[PDB]
Amino acid sequence: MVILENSIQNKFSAGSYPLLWSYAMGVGVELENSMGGLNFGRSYFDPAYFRL
Amino acid sequence: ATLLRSLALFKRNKDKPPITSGSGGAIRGIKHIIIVPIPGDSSITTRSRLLDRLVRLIGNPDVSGPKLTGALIGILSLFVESPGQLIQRITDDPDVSIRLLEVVQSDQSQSGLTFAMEDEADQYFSQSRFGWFENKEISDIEVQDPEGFNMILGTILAQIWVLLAKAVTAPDTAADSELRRWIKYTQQRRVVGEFRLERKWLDVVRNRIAEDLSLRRFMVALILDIKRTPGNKPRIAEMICDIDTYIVEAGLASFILTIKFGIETMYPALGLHEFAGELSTLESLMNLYQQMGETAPYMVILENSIQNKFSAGSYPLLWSYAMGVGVELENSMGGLNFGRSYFDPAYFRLGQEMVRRSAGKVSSTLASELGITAEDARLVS
Amino acid sequence: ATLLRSLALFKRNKDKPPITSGSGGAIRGIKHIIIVPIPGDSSITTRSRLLDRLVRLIGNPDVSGPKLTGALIGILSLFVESPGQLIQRITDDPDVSIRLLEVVQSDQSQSGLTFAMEDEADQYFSQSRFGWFENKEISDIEVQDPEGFNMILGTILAQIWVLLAKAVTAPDTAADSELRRWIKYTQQRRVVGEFRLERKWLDVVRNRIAEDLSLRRFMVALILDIKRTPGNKPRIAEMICDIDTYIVEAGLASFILTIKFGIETMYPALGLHEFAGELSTLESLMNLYQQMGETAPYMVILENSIQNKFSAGSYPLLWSYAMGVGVELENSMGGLNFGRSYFDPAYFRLGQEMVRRSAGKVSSTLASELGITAEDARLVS
RNA sequence: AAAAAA
RNA sequence: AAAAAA
RNA sequence: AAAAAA
RNA sequence: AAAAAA
RNA sequence: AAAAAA
Repeated sequence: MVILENSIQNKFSAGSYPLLWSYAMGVGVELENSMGGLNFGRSYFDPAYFRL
Repeated sequence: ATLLRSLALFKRNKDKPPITSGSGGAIRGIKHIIIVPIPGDSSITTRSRLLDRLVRLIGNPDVSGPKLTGALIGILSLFVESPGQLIQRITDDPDVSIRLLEVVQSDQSQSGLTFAMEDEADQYFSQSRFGWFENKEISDIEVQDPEGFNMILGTILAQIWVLLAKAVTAPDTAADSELRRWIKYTQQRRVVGEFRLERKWLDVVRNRIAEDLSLRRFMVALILDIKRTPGNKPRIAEMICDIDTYIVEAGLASFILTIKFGIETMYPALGLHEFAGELSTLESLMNLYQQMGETAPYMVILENSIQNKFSAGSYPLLWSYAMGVGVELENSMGGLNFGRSYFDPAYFRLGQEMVRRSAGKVSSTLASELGITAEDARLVS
Repeated sequence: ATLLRSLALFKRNKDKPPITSGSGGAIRGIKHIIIVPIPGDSSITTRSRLLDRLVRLIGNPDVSGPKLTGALIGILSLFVESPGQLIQRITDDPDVSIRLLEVVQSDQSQSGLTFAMEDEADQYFSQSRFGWFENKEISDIEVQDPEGFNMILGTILAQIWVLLAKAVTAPDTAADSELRRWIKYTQQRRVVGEFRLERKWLDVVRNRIAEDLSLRRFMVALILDIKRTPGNKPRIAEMICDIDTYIVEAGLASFILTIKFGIETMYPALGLHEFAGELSTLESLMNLYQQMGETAPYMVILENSIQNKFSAGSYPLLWSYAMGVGVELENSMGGLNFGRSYFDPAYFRLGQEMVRRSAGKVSSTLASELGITAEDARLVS
């Protein structure tokens, strides 16, 4: 849906769940040596949750 | 016991919209004609030159009211083949009769377009006050290849459809935000980056969309027609149905938000009796929001009669509570203006403190779902 | 009876840190960009030449503030593969946005490095005032074998991480002490002995680490990331986690020391009522010291807000007592400066005399542990 | 804020 | 209302 | 929009 | 009526 | 009969 640029890849965007996204950003940095290379920088990032 | 069943039926018909049987043609608006220039032929050269003349048509101060309305409807439908059939499909408006004149290119005319009539045409289509693209190295956008037209058309329409998101709610505030969506479509390579219109051009459109109702009815009701297209859409429609997510509930953010933070978080300060009735008001508006159908999220773009019913004044305490919850839980909602005559700040700080007291305080209505022990709940605190 | 239980809960929430629920993006610092040059490629030749240019970059007077900050962060992360992923992992700072530019080697450049841009690069990287290695027979450290780089990198980093131990507490006094740690790593054959930097080079770094906070937050928070590495560390990380023992509680020596000599020695001059409340203040700060977590020993490197709470002014009598005990029991603590406006020398000499009176005076709270007789206690006296 | 710590 | 608190 | 995946 | 949302 | 309600 994001290769095709579908209209409802805005709906799976992390802005509708920005706290639970940041939490799962916080979990996945330690549990992957790969996800350390993931860029995740958005205007809704909420780093308080990320360190929780 | 039988009081509460009588109470529940009493509250749901109070919110229930009156069933619209109809007055049989009794109440009909006086119709004013709106001059909509639609390209005469399918060929790209005509579409391109009409898009060139309509873009600079809008910028000048001289253009009147419905001349600016028809020029906007003239370019909001250039992306389809046969734009004339698109307009008559959409206009269910009582206040507006669209008369739409075909426009063919010409050799002898000063503008280069005639009406299918050479001097009446340039009288329709025609230096600091003229609005144009913000880099003045570009004078004419007339192109020949159709994908060069289809990219220069979406570059214009993605700067007009983003205005509808914040035209009735925050015109003054809006210019900060539609540059973020412009970065979104430039980095997605949806739009061409050098063709950004002036803010002076967009302030003519934005103060037009805010002013008249007949343009907002057209712009909403074609989005609802873009959404219904079954297959993969054409690439302008798949962009207009991308901007619409910024227009869906554009102005119900005292109701969508309250539900998101008041109802859904389920802090223990909903078993207050002070809220026990304003949940039942708010459970009817949730049932009413699909009773209104698919035109429900646009009820404040369209200025519908029952966006007074989703106003926060009918539940002013449970609104203020969900204002108190949502200030801490969003770094975005700190920028939300919420100032009303029914604000009740006593409740707002009761809703602020429920976020702060239950910081590391894993619930009881979701711990049985997982199996959280007292060993595990202390680790979160 | 019920007064003392109310008193114990009153004192522990007075020391208890306020639970940080958060202001939802309300208080955000204005971010200044810091130019961090990170090597473009994994190959040793680039790492070596960038280390060569960043070492002499620091010495010159011309370098500004954050240019010196990014050059230090540029070499404090050269020991990892992919230094770019290390920086973004660590910087949780609100005041600083790290933009980090990759640096690749070149044939045509004057410095020998370009940015992945050949004149902007040497404008970034470029005689008595220049700081360098103290033996001027060495001009260029560029090496090719990677263990010759890994030894010349640890020789530089073991002279920068030792500065953090005594940068905020004793900058003037410090130069006497980091030569002792330099002897420690030279005799352990951790560092290369001939590559000792000037004191003039180190005074640029030490007066930088003392000045800005954003460099001390990076240096602490990567040490806390070095410490978490599960297996055997890389040999620079196992050296950075060797220097950190000199940084753990680097400035809480009015609290760590008081506990060591006041509380732990358990002389009979703790049953004074003059101390009976300042034990209860100090038993909360011991419980608070793991409530702060693993960032507790660095609370005065980081200039945390609650290193005022571990200050000796809240227990000024029991501090002075443990100053009196620790002067005789250490030939090292005679060099400790302890001069404050709350010193109370009456107590200090009461704590000096408890060491002197009970010289050969084996206790009663540890004699029952062993079974010391009056025959045996006279032999110690 | 201050010492010492292979 | 009063002091001291890197 | 971002990572990794015989 | 107000915020944010690849 | 009384208020408030984009």
